[PDB]
Amino acid sequence: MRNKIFISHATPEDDDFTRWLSLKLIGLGYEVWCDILFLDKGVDFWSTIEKEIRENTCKFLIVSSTAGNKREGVLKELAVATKVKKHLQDDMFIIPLAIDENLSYDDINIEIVRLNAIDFKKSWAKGLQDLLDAFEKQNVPKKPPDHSKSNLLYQQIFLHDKQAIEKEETYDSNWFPIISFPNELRFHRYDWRLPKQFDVRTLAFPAIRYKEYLCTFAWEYDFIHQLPKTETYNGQESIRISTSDILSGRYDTDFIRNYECQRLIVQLINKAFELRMKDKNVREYQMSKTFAYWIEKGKLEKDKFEKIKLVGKQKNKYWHFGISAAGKLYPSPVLMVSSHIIFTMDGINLIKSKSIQHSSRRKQGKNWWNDKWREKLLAFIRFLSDDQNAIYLNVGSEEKILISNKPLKFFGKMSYVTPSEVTLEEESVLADINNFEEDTEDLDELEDIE
Amino acid sequence: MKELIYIEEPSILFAHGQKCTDPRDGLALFGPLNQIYGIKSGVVGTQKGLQIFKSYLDKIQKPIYNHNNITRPMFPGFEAVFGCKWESQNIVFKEITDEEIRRYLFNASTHKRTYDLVTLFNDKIITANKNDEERVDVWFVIVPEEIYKYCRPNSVLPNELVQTKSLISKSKAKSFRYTPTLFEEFNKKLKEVEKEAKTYNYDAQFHDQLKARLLEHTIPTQILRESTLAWRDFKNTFGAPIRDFSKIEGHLAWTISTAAYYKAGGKPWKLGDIRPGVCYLGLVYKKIEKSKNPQNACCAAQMFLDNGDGTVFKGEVGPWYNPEKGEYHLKPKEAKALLTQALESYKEQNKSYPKEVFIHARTRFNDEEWNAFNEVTPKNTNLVGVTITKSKPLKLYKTEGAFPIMRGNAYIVDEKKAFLWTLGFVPKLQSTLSMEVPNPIFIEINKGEAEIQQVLKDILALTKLNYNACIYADGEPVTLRFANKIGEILTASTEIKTPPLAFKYYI
Repeated sequence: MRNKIFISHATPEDDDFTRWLSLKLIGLGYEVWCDILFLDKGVDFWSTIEKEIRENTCKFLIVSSTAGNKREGVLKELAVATKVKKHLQDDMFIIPLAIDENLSYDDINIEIVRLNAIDFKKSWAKGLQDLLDAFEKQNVPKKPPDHSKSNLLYQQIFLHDKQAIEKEETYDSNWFPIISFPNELRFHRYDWRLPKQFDVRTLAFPAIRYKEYLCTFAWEYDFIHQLPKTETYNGQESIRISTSDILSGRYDTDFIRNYECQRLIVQLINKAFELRMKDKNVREYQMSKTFAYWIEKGKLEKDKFEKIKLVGKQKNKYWHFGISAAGKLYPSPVLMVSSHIIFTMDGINLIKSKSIQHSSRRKQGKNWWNDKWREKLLAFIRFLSDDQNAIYLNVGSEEKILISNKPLKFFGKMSYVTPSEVTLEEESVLADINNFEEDTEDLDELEDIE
Repeated sequence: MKELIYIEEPSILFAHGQKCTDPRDGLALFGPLNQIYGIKSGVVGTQKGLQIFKSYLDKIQKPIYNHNNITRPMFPGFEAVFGCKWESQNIVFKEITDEEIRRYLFNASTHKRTYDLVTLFNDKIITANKNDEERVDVWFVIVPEEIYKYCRPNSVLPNELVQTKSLISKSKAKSFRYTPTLFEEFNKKLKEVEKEAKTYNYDAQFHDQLKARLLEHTIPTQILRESTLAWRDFKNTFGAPIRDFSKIEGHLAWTISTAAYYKAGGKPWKLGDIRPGVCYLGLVYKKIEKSKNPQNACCAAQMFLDNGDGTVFKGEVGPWYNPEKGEYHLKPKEAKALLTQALESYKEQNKSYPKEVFIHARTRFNDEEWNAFNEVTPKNTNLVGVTITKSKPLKLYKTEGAFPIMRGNAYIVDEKKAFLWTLGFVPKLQSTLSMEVPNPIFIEINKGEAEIQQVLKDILALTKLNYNACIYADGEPVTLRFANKIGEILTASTEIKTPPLAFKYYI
């Protein structure tokens, strides 16, 4: 028994349409055959197509487009359908579907002109309704509507490679764990020995003023040079608090609460990072409330560290990769690092305007994808390392804080099939089109540059 | 290492009970959730605007193709997608001649120019809605490019195009409202000064001011620039288009069609996996810059159940902003009133009180506000307060390849704090929704007891309920995404007393 519906069309074009009508017809109970849904690329398809036209097809639909009227396969299928129509004496065996507004009725094959085509040009819904009316008037066999079948076919055929697949993925983070801490946190009771107007940020080692005390991991003698009044200070007057007890939450005394000690340790980590950055001779860029550190042009051989470029060019302006770090303790004692891009005119002198920096950063980062960000961050962090495994944040003459150069790695159990990066380039090109609705206030600074 | 859990992609329900992951695919294959008779479009604007609108409708009645059909699927046509007619014939048109626009467009004061133009448009819309026998489902405003360019808070008219000078300065106007007591028979000059000072009561944003002034009349509105619809006709000095939309024509048609269908009374889609008796509330805060007290702010709450069709409640205006912390908090009485209104609206709609209530906010809740919330929650209802913030950056970089981390991966710090990736690679689109490396949102359960994985799934699902733009997913849940827009619209005017509950008037 002939109960199938045949939709003939072009492969590269006439692809999106066939999909809509086919799914729509199958969802309405019609048994439909089209090479998009039932043909696996690589097999000799002509024998199967000829068999389905000759043996199982009741209505033959040909999509009449500009490329449909010239494609060789469409013409062969139409010839087979014409032979079958002559055999069956069914003058309505071939039902044309006109979808191209530029296809005149004289450009349609002379065999197809005599058949009343269904107007899909103006509206696809009206064409579908006309097709359904014609099918009802011709008693085309159909089953009760089951849209689940169309949904299942869509998911199986056009979403096979477009689903999350199970595969372990290792993700590098921007959290760099702290291997060790100094044994004790010390509160030196300097009182008068510390003038009330002394800026503790000028000390050679991190320190914080807390009441009449000085909170640091460093010893009393580490500040004799810069605070000569502390030469006569007794070491037994210091309140030494174990760091492990602070971090583990077991520290409970009336002198100071545990969260205050953790906050002081965070501030000391930040100060040690600032001093380490000043020790590495990296420039400073003042952000809203924190500092970003970037590398000056010509500091690194060919502006590259381990074959990774850190200083480059962007039109007439130069871009620098920079990091800004803040200490964290709660999830785990890590050193949080954020990535920044900082621009200069000649490689040394900063750009004073903030909106120029913002626009240039967005423009440069649009073309920087996962690999570029990860490689540049890792290269920067390995630039700061003192050995192969960790970077040392000096906090005292004998006390140091060790931070690994290997980020805290994360792993997940679900992955994706990696496509071509041309999609990434396309999204980059398309980002500005969407951003033209929110970036109409930064267009004056660009004219200010010229 | 630290383990990442995976949250499956939330499916959304469509017509005939079929579920899909992409709104475009579901709309194209099965259609919207509910069908409407049609869309009776009303247009206010220039004659060129009406011609552009009619051309755009005639264009979207027929399919529009994109270069890459995977990330941005084509538009099969309005009738083939939604099943309802959107004809360009029989359109209620209220013309705004170019002379009328030029009369008010060349005023030095941005506030006065915006107020005058918005008054023109709003008066036309109101008169048409009140005196015409033909009802209009959605009113479409075709704003000319000059109005969009010169009617924004930071827009300055060049000194060559200034024809009418400003009669009052910004500081002098800000120092008029609070010291009214004009107390006198005033020369016409002082009455014009008074009128301009009153225009200073409204924001300079054209779209937001028009929405705020049209809220009280329950008139849906869609605001479209002329170059959004006919971008080929708007060329710069070099001959190239000012805005090149040749690559998102299908996406633009999808967005405009979905917005128009939603505003006309139809619901396009809804969540496929629904938890019965669950109600999400989005606590929204916006500062009133026109207040005598700098701490004053306007508080709003938005209720969503399974679709994007939400309910908006406007709270009272009072000193909610805390300058020392940069956090907003309601006093007990106002919090109780807001939550009682939300719960009573839910009881009216669904005939029974919700089983679970989730309040999403951008700041932590204090004990006073939470006790106020609990005093009005029924004993059989679970109340949970969740804060979603983007300020805690945990950037993960995939070791191999240039593509970012897949959407849906989550990191659970503890029973109440977790990281969720609403941005990243999407297997269905075979591309990424965010540039550079996506920023996860930080999800924290401060108050109440609730399982963290269920909250993550609910937030990922709520990400799918943006009816203003037919995109696959947003960066934030719908309970918080429209916080800024709704706050700005509510605060654009100080004369809004009883705004409407329906969500379609705020976007």
